[PDB]
Amino acid sequence: SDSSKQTEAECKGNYITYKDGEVDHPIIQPRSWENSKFDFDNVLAAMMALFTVSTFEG
Amino acid sequence: ITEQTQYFFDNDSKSFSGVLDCGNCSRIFHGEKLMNTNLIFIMVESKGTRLLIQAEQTSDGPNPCDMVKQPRYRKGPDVCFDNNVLEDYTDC
Amino acid sequence: TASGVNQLVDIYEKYQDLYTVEPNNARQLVEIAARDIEKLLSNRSKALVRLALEAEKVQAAHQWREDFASNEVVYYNAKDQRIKPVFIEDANFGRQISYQHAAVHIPTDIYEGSTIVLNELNWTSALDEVFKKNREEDPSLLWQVFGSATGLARYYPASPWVKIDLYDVRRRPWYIQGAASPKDMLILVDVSGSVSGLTLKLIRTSVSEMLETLSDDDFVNVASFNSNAQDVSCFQHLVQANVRNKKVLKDAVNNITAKGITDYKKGFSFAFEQLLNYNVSRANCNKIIMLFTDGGEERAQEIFNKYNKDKKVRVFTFSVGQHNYDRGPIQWMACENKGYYYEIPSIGAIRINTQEYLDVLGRPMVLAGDKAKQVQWTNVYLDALELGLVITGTLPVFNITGQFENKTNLKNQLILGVMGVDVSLEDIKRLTPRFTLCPNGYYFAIDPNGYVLLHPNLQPKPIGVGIPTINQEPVTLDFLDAELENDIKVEIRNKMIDGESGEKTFRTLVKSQDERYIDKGNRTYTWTPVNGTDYSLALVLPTYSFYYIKAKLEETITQARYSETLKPDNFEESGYTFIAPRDYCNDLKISDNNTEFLLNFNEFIDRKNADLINRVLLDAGFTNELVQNYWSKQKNIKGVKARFVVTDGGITRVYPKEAGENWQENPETYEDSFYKRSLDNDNYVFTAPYFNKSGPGAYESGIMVSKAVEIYIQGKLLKPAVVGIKIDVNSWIENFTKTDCVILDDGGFLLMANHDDYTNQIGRFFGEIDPSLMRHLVNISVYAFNKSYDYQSVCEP
Ligand SMILES: *[C@@H]1O[C@H](CO)[C@@H](O)[C@H](O)[C@H]1NC(C)=O
Ligand SMILES: *[C@@H]1O[C@H](CO)[C@@H](O)[C@H](O)[C@H]1NC(C)=O
Ligand SMILES: *[C@@H]1O[C@H](CO)[C@@H](O)[C@H](O)[C@H]1NC(C)=O
Ligand SMILES: *[C@@H]1O[C@H](CO)[C@@H](O)[C@H](O)[C@H]1NC(C)=O
Ligand SMILES: *[C@@H]1O[C@H](CO)[C@@H](O)[C@H](O)[C@H]1NC(C)=O
Repeated sequence: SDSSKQTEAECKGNYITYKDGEVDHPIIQPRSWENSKFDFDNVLAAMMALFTVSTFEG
Repeated sequence: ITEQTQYFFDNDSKSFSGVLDCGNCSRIFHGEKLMNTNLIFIMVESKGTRLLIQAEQTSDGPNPCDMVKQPRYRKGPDVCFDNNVLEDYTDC
Repeated sequence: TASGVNQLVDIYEKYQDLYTVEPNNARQLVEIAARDIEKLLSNRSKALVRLALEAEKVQAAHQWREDFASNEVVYYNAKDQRIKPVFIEDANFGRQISYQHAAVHIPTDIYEGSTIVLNELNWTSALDEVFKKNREEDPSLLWQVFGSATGLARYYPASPWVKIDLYDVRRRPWYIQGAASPKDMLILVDVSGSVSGLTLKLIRTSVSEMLETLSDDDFVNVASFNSNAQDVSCFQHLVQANVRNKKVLKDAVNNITAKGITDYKKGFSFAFEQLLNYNVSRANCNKIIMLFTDGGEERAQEIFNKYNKDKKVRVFTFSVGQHNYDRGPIQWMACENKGYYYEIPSIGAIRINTQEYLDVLGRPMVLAGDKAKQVQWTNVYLDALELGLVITGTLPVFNITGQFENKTNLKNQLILGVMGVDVSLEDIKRLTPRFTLCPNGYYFAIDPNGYVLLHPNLQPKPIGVGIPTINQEPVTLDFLDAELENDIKVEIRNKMIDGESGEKTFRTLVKSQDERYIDKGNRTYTWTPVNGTDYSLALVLPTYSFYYIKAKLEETITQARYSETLKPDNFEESGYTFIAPRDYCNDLKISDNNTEFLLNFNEFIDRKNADLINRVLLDAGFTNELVQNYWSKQKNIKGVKARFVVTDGGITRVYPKEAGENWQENPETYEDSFYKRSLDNDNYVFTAPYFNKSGPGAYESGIMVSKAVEIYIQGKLLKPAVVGIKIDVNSWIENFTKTDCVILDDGGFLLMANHDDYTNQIGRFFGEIDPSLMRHLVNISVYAFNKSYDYQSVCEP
């Protein structure tokens, strides 16, 4: 979720996100090591994602 | 940074007189200090401009672009550990 | 006749006994206070040294475990395997304390149980024993903190952390003071066309969050290059990064805009020229340049070979923003020089990156083994645990892994962090007992930079800068900006900084305690340095404050009638009686319920610092004698609305027992404006009440008068007490009428004007009533003025 933690191990606990980019007014949010909506983990998942690409949406 | 002000007696003289020239007009005053007391007695004429406000009001401090020209005296520390030969520059 | 000054003088004189007018030596007193403060700071330094050695030793043997699922580390997280604590509501800190386990404060954005935080917690778990040892070998030690360089903060008295927790130990003033030596920064903000947009916002925010990390003894400036190296500010050289100059630099940075063509050679040439401006009083060490840029393609080899030939400068470089330009030249620039390269993808990474250059800057001092283990005190600053004003001690703890094995090929050149202790200015304010002095005297100390410390006008709130705006910084008042500035006092300030010890006397101006009057007076200064540290304690005695009336008493019967003299039940026949809040051996302070404090005092005296109580009871007895002898007898004179007397100690007595219901003056006589002024001047002083106050006054209170009761006990001028009358306004208006006649005082306050409209608005500063008359009156060599500045004040806009 944070862009400055490039691994699962170092992506945990809360962090700070700023509303509309204003330097002031922080917002505390959790970190989640989530995959993309559509992933190429498996051949089935790859076929699924590449089918979404074939529809020109997402 | 407010800006306070105070007023106080300057001269030891007790009697003061003169004319006021607000505009196209004259006024009469005679100032007398009640001796042995922190008081001044004056007699201005009947009424007939820009207000003095002794009460502190908000403002900005001294123009820092000016005081930097002649900064106040300052004696900083004299250790400043730096410039060591046995240092590993292999971080980057 | 009403107050009876001579009556009080005779009362004092007839009892030649009960006195011992010891002289404030004004030099021995300063020396002993200096020695006591030095001893306190030495205690703190010793605690710091032992803690630092223990931390180094424990870190040396850690073995760097990596499997903490078993043998879990036990600690107490502050923002609450965690511990279940029990809190003792001790009054020393004003919050919850435990004294049996050291809290921890992991900043919000750090993960609780990473493989680095967990190791820090384990290996610091040994620090708890030494924390306890320190706090046990001497109480009254507030905080021991350990700001390890991983975000942690292991402070021993475990209290719940004081809403988004943005605290980050590596940014606090007391950490930077320890982690690195002073600096001479020069931020080369890259305002070229290639940064317009979000990246410019990141650059401005990053520059601001960096200037937030500069102390008051290390200089800075902000250049910017777009084929021409202008300066975003009005300075054109290094400017000490005060709390104020930082404001100008931040505003300049905020009001910047991209344009033009990038040209590193010109920008760096200008920058290196600015660092060779030796005749502007620079701080001669850590010559640093910190380029902010998106990306470049022209490594300015020629300029780095012309200047900086001997690697004198330390070039840091940030490739701020999310872009795709070459980052080769920037990395090479950071590498060739003894620098280091960072990256700021977007907000959130600013806070943890801009503070990292301290790790690099700490390399030389780490490589200097123990020449840097020197306790280095910071400047005053409001606590982070709502405790008050505290100055911190710092003592960096180094990384010794392989020491005495002599591998010397590791990351052994970085500090573990800074471990510091806090000293409450309320704890230096009791090593300088002000009570023996007259209400005009006081102590004060200054940093070598001149910033005050333990000064009466140092109010606990952040120093303001600039006008506010429509919608943590240290409290640094320059000694000249805390008092009236004239030619002579600047000499004294300069002579304190050098450490020269001497004495001076002169006639100067002193601002009244209520900021509405100024008075000429004599102030025999005094200044010595505290050899332990970089401070120069001072002491300002007027000419009449040399001797003080000490009280000795043994009968147990005279003090008896003095003790039941001021009982609240005797007000009707002895007049009202305040008592100032003064710290008896164990009595609880006032909760601004002066009646309840008086009752507590009654109980304590009934049961049984002794001089303070002795002398306050002595004053109570003398004031009772005066009031009963004269004020009681000649009750209710024609023009006397209220008879009041104030002494040292706090015995304020107002005869009617009803005016006391309308006695707005503070019980602590040392803070009562009229008292200090009345002491300073040599005649009756009139203090017009304020106008448009919420409470009553000026018709049901009557204007005030005062006249210090000068004494010749044995040939020495003493001014213990002040007496006055709240003259009823109406009767004295009649007296005035029986003689536009305006009665006026210094400060331009209308005590009267024959015109009936004016006297209704009595007490206003004349000047908003008939301006031109004053404007001309100032012009004829009467009613001069001084326009000083207050750096601690509240504004609505
Ligand atoms: C330190 O504090 C203790 C307890 O108040 C005191 O006795 C001692 O004189 C002080 N000085 C030292 C040892 O630094
Ligand atoms: C670290 O934890 C282990 C296992 O509990 C313990 O034996 C060791 O002494 C600890 N060291 C530190 C740094 O506290
Ligand atoms: C910004 O700086 C420019 C310099 O040309 C000046 O003209 C302008 O008044 C400044 N504006 C602000 C917002 O300070
Ligand atoms: C100290 O440095 C050693 C290597 O020199 C390293 O293993 C250890 O992690 C460091 N200690 C701390 C406090 O991280
Ligand atoms: C105060 O005003 C007096 C009289 O004009 C002047 O002599 C003096 O320098 C002023 N002092 C300050 C601190 O402004």
